[PDB]
Amino acid sequence: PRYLKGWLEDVVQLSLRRPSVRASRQRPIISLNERILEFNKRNITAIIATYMRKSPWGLDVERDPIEYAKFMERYAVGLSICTEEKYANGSYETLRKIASSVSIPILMADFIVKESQIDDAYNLGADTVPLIVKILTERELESLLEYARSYGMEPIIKINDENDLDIALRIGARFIGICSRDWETLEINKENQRKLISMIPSNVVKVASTGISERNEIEELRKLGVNAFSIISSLMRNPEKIKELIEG
Repeated sequence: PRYLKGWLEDVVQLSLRRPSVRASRQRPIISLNERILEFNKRNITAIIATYMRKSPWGLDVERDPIEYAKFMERYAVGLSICTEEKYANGSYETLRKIASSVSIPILMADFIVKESQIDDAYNLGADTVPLIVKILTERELESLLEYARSYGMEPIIKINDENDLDIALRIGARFIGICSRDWETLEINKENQRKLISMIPSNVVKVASTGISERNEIEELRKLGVNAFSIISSLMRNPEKIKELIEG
């Protein structure tokens, strides 16, 4: 991985040591980026709902992952499930159980740093993984993009700045996540996020990560060409906020 300090240093070292699983995939791959494009055509607001016990940008919530998942299956364009252990208290088993219970696309939200983690995602029933430009060398990044693709997965490439973006385009990303949050300094910059978005080809499927609380925020970003929205904390706390976000 890249030259890292902070908690990112430690979580990348943790991820390197993640034991791989032996499990058989049940479901077929349900493409997340494709369902986004389907939601755009149908003119339904495409919201990616996240399940995450713990974060550094909010408070821990303990809730039933199955009741959450089944509720979101009615509204969300896809489901992100944090599987990172130390800082999110997430789990491979929770992923497997949610995947087995719902028929919407599933993102395995983790720090993907090695091939076997993509093996894990696949074997547990996830449809895609994120790849984080900040964290991986351009070489690692290209390699894991191809490796995921060999399974029929299209990873979402997560960018934060002009350099991340350029590199994402350079490796040929078709599915980009634009984060407003700097992860080391934790600071949200929406002006930066909008600039990044304006600089991405119209045919890349673009996901804006949540400085997103309002419908008219969604709408402004829809106008700017954003395809889907990732909204983590507020849906973990108040799952019903999602319907008010898809509808008036």
